[PDB]
Amino acid sequence: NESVYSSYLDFVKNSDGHHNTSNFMNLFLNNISFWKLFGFENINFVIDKYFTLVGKTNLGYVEFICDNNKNIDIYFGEWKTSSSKSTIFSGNGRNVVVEPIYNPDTGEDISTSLDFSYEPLYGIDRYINKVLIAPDLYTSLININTNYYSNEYYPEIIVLNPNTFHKKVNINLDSSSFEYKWSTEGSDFILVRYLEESNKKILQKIRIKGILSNTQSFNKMSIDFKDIKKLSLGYIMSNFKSFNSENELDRDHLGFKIIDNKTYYYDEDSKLVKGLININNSLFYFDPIESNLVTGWQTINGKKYYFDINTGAASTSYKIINGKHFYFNNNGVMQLGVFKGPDGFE
Amino acid sequence: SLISKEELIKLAYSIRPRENEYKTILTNLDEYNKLTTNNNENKYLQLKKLNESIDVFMNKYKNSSRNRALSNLKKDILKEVILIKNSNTSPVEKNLHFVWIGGEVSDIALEYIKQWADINAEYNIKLWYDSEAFLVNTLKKAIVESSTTEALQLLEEEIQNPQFDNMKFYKKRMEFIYDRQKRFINYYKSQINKPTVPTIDDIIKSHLVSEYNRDETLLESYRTNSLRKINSNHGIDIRANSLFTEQELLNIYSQELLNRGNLAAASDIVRLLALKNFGGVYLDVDMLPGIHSDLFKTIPRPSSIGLDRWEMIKLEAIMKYKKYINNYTSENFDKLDQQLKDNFKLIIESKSEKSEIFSKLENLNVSDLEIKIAFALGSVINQALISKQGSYLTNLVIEQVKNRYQFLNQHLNPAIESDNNFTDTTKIFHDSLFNSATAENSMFLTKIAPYLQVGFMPEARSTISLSGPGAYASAYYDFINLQENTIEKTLKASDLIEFKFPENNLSQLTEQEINSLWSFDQASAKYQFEKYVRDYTGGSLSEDNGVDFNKNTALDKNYLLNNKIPSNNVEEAGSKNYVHYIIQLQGDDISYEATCNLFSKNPKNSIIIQRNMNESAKSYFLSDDGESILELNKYRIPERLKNKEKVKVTFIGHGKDEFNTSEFARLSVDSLSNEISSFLDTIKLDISPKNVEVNLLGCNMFSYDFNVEETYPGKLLLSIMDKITSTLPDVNKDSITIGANQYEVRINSEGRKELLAHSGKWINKEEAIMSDLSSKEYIFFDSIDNKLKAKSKNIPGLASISEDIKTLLLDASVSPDTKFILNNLKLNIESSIGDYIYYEKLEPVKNIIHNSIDDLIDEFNLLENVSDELYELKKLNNLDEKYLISFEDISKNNSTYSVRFINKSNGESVYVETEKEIFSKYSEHITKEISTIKNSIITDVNGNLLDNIQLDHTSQVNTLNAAFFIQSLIDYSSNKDVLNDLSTSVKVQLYAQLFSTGLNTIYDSIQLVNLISNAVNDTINVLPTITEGIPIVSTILDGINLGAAIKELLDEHDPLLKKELEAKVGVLAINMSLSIAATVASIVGIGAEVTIFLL
Ligand SMILES: [Zn+2]
Repeated sequence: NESVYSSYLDFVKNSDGHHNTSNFMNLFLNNISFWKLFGFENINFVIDKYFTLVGKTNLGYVEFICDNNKNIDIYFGEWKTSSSKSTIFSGNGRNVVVEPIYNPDTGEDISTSLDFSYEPLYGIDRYINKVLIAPDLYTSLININTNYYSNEYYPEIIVLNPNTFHKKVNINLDSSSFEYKWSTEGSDFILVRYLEESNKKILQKIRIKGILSNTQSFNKMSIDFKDIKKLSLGYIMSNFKSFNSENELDRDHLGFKIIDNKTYYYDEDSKLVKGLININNSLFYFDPIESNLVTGWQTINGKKYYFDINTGAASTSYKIINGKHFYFNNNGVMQLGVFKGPDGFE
Repeated sequence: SLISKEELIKLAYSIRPRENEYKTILTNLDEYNKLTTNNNENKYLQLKKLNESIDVFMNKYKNSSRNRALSNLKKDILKEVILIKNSNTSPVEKNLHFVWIGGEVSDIALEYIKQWADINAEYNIKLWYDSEAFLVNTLKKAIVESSTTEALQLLEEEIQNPQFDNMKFYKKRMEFIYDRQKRFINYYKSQINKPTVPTIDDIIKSHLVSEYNRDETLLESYRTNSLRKINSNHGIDIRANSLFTEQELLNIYSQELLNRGNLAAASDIVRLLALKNFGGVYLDVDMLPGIHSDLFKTIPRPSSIGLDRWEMIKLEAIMKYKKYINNYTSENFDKLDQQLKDNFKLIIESKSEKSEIFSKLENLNVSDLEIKIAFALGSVINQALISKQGSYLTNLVIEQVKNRYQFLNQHLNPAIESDNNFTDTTKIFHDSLFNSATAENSMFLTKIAPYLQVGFMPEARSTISLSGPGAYASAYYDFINLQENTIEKTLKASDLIEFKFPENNLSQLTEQEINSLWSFDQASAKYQFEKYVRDYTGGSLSEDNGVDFNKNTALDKNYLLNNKIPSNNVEEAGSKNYVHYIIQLQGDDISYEATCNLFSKNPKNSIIIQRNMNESAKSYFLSDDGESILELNKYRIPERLKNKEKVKVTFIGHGKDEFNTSEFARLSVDSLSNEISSFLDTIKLDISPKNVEVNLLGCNMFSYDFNVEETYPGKLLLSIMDKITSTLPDVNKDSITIGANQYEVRINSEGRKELLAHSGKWINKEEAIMSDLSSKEYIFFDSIDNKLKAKSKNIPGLASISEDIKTLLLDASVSPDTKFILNNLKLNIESSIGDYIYYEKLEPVKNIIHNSIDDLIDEFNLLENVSDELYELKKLNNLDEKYLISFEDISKNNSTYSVRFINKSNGESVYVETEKEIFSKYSEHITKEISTIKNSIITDVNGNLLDNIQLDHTSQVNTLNAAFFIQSLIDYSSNKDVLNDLSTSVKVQLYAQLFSTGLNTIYDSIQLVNLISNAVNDTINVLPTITEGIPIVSTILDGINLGAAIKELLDEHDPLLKKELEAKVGVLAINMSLSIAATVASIVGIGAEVTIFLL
């Protein structure tokens, strides 16, 4: 329900990347004390292939499903803000498509506004790929509530080019203008707001798709900041500082990449995986910041894991580290006590 | 052809009462529907009134439910204005228009016109000229020569410097042109208010004799010779003819005829006036009659020669074997293989006389509402126009030219009337222009800002925006969209093809056209200034004149590690996934230092294979995470750069001091191609990248924007593509880009960019830095078009250069000449940035995220299309709405499709006949998507359609694509949908294929009516969702989604649902109800009582 899902989102965010493998749900069940459902504490809960967790939000719901690799990711999600409906699937990547809500019984007047905020993306922001805003031909104003600093990941917001009858379409960002820089890749505009809010390196990207294709679209969008308003794209390009937007990590891959000297994994959606995830029947950890493989000792939420120097996989049994001896269970967690390695019970 | 007044009230239904703007729309639509095809101009104006009726209604009522339908009607209008102008097919007025305003007709131009005259003898030749415009060219040449001498003597102490920016010289020379032109216009104004009126030639004669040391008899002889030549070559006068009717057109024509000397814009305006007054076809002298398509039907195509240069070969061979045009220099044809030349000989000598060696079409089917225009680089070019007498679209072109010149004059006359220096009047003009700036016409004012500089200073191109192709493109946008006076709105190439000049009638790729395609840019300006300083004083005065020596200095690795890397300040901030073979080809210190600095930019991902000495080339890279230089063999890599995806070759050398230089680093295109082939063979054993890039760097190596196939980078790329695509695998032809820098730019400790001039050291020519960085694009082969396109420049980089110009102009320690030079450079930079948006030259992202978005748009477009022809099929043969189409069963039956429609009230099936095969393709795609959805649902219990959840991504994306397609079809609403109900048809098909057997086997009409009623009634959610918003737990057992079915079985207690859950799925649900428990307890008690009896 709303309260339990809010607590679950707090647990997911407070985790140190342990948020997508199947063992994560066992950790959550321990946290929520699901063993009290039966009465005894030694219950081993099995998170199987088709495990589904549906969490209700004050606006809508998000359904996560477990994969063939025993990984939990968003299978579906839908939330409505009385003016904009946001829907995420798994076949279109993990993309939140935000579209104006098509009111039935079209005899009534059709709204022109289309708002977006990072509030519903709390906790699940680590599963989202990108935000695709898809204004229809009736959309005239787009409100981008960028003032939400209590998240960890800010997906790129893609504003699809509207084939509309409106002379101008207003993109109103609830933020200042000195924070934003701009860039272009191909025929897309890019606005990047980088700021330091409570010692957080917050970086929010808003690209407009195909907006540089023709002057019909270039002169159609008007940017509205909180301090300066009615700015055209040419005004942004001539007055705002410009940066270079192309990066190697934003390409499309399906496996392991060795970019520079850091290894990344692109899942089925051709997006970087983050945290402790199961790959090829093995457990790997990717930094919840840089999304790169880390090898050695990693303290995930207080539990120590060891990841191989060479292959990066997690140790899942008796292991020898620098001559010393350590024991890990099948989940990769370091263990304390007397356990049987090949030499005996150490 | 538009929809009637009816069927729209059924479309634009809204809670608001019918407004008077909606009534105006309806009246305009019905008044258009009742009209005659005659007088297409008024047939056009009715549509051009209805369109703005709709636009006013939409703009006034933005939150209006009607605006949906009327937006689709406007789109229909957009597809109906094309139908109009397609009715008329009257033959064009048999006149060929040629224009030579000012000066005398060149014998080359006359020989070019001779082909049109002889071959197209049906059309008469009209070489337009003026009675009193013959000495304008002489005046322009005199003023530019005198100003060149004045500027050279003014900067005499400075031009001796090998590293001197010629833009300062061009600034002084333009100051002198503006002074002389102001003198001439003052003289013209003084001598024009005289008794009777002198001819313009008379004022020019007086001015040239009095100031420019000219003789009246020479001018008179030139005048009469030009008059005789033009008249003998079908000359038609303008002043002695009814061509200058409107005074505004005369003012704007004399604006460039004598005020500026810009006879190009004079041609652009007199051609429109000629095509409006009379009819016919206008052709620039450079154009030639087309060839027959089947004359060269064979395929001598080399596949190593550009498609445009293939047409150049065709024309060059045609006029070299059978000499038609004198001095047709065969510098391009006479280098191919001998067998190809022999084949061309056979083809040319196997044909009949000139009437069949060149095509000639009298079937020019145009309308009075239309003009035709040639195409170049995917954009309009007014090098060839077809229009009847007083064409309405031509009149739109004149109106666009008039509006553009109205704006230019409104903002320029206040600046030029006040007697001021060139710099001061340009400052005033720019201030007025940018104070009157608007979002709509920002690029227009950017383009027309150097209006006073067009034709005399580099990179000044305003004729393209006032009277050139920009005006025609704006007029085409006005015509298609029924707008008026649009300035920068552009038309997509798909909608621009209908106005194209017949491709068979034009041979655009002509020697004179190619010669004139060389724009006056920084590249050409460099050699023009070099020619000026060669004709003045003496000496080469070249950059390579400075101690260009052939030493063989090896790499001073200590110098690289102690002065180059430590002092590096350039930040890449890009991808850095590349191996950078810095193959320096010349041993002089000019290249050596550039090599060392470019290594210092990124020492780790870069290697030096300096070729100063032949048989010692070795990769001088950096040690792994160290401070040492490791030296492998030629073109070898540290073997840590194995996963690099890009190879950035940066050949360093000195190109030849010629415009469009043919030799770089003393090696021509073929020798450098062989060197790159050896490079590729050597690196094939080390690296197999994905994107190869050559970055030729050196003096006289520009990135030309026109005639790319004639350039050194263009020819180099055209050479090394087989070697790239064979030796290096996984490198398709379009991933090879070649650029051409001219200066090596570094960032010093103070943050000021400096260039390695040929005089040594690092001079800080800031204008040269920003011009060089601005003027560089990457030529790349386009396999989809077999042409050498140019990659989009770094628009953020160009804006960074513009911002640097802004801040540095803000500084007060800069010369006024440098101030205005940098202002002009910023103007050019922002004009290029605007051009990449105006010309549709920016490619989409093309990734997984965008492909799904783009594929959805393509699906929607095809959906709208199919709805359109199905509306067409439901208009004819009656059958309008209430006869839902059955896409499931479509029969080709011998190239005449028989499709079935199904009535709503009764299962009436009619197999109407259509010829279009698009219905079959769309039906096939719909059936495929419905089959995918059906396979995603392994079973249905009591019509509940238990989803079969797939955890693999491929099945998930397939199911989602099918669901998006079917749901988009189901929820479809459109202007055509009310009379079509395609959405209802697809919904019925989906319901039939899912809840029952396929629609192919539902011929039984009695239950078909029930199927129609039920399918329309309920909504089927085919989107992938585990829970359809129900707040319940989800039980997915090894694939089958059962939570909803179990919940509804345990709530409603449907006996059927229980039966199919037990049978099809194998699910038993325990009813914990107290009533069932009581019944079972009573059952067991009764059984115990009766069984124990023994009777
Ligand atoms: Zn040189």
